[PDB]
Amino acid sequence: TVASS
Amino acid sequence: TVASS
Amino acid sequence: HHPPSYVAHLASDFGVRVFQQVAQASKDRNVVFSPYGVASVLAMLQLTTGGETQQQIQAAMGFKIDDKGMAPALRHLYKELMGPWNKDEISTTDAIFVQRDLKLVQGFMPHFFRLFRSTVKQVDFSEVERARFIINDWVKTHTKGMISNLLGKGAVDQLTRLVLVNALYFNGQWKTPFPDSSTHRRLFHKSDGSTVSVPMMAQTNKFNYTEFTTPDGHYYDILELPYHGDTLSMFIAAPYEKEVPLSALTNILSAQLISHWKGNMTRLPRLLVLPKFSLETEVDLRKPLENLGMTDMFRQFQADFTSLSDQEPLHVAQALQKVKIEVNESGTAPEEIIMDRPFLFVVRHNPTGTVLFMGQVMEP
Ligand SMILES: *[C@@H]1O[C@H](CO[C@@H]2OC[C@@H](O)[C@@H](O)[C@@H]2O)[C@@H](O[C@@H]2O[C@H](CO)[C@@H](O)[C@H](O)[C@H]2NC(C)=O)[C@H](O)[C@H]1NC(C)=O
Ligand SMILES: *[C@@H]1O[C@H](CO)[C@@H](O)[C@H](O)[C@H]1NC(C)=O
Repeated sequence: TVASS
Repeated sequence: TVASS
Repeated sequence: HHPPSYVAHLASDFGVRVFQQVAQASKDRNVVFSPYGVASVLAMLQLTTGGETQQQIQAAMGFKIDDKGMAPALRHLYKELMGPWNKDEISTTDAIFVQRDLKLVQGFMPHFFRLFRSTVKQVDFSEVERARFIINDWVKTHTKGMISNLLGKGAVDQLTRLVLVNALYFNGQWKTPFPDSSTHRRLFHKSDGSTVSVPMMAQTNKFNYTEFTTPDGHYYDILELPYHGDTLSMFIAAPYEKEVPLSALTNILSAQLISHWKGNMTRLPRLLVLPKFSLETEVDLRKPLENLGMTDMFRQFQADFTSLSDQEPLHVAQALQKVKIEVNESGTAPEEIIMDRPFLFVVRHNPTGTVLFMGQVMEP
């Protein structure tokens, strides 16, 4: 999983 | 979040 | 009593309540959101506001950022999340961009640094495109290129005086990856009754699992997918009955419920079929925040930003969050659990109870 905000 | 005059 | 965890729970609770508002607004659209991200931005907002404006934010969040003892609790929370012992990568940075010729209240800059471990950046908003680039570039750098155009044209202009941002980046690897060979197209049933063919990953293993019931009697599965560092996990939940809408779950969502899921888990053998997805959403936070009682900050004649500056009256012109997430096989008889209908996902740092990301997958 790769996530950014 | 942007705050303006 | 562990202060960093206490603050993490309050922040997460607030963040999940904001998500609930967002979900209810766009009930049939994909939504990827960051509870921790919105809490970080509102925490900084507490420091820049005063009077009734600050009071509404504090009432909604459940805590005051400037209470004696918050600085080290926050400092330590940042470290708990980013520490190398997590194995999986987390990077979070807060920043404040303010008009250079704007006279700040004395002691503001040191105070900001003490709480958010970041120095105040000064730009000139009269040179619109220049200022917009500076901010967008900072965000791109701190999200390792994932969020490249945070502020669109028109988001900022010559009247802009302050921009608050939190850059959050997460890179994790599954503790037990999905075999690349098991992935193939399967039918996903959307809420509107339509059907689409999407790539779904499959794995048989002993997963931490539990089954809850909504207050009105509908059972739903909650499954935990841990990341290799053993401190972070992704929880996926969906109603057992395909006729029951995901909204049945989003309406009872709370940080406490998520803790209860984790606490009630038992390791059981299951065959999991989960769609791989890549989502990117931009959500407007104005109505969700007003619904939680933060109305003053948005009004030109009611907003109070005197903790930041006396020079001129300010008000929040725009409040939004842009989030991106990609889930795949690997990074950098058993009962069947097939996610071939809308489902919820939550990424959580278990030691602190910090809910980093969450969302509803309405269409993979
Ligand atoms: C396990 O989860 C409890 C809440 O969920 C219920 O039990 C599991 C499912 O059957 C689900 O559908 C049920 O709603 C939670 O229970 C709470 O426990 C505290 C005391 O520890 C009570 O004060 C509280 O009323 C009670 N809530 C409910 C709704 O009964 C448990 O704490 C949780 N266990 C762990 C270890 O987290
Ligand atoms: C199951 O949960 C416990 C904590 O309740 C944890 O120690 C364990 O690593 C989890 N197992 C898996 C396979 O996620």
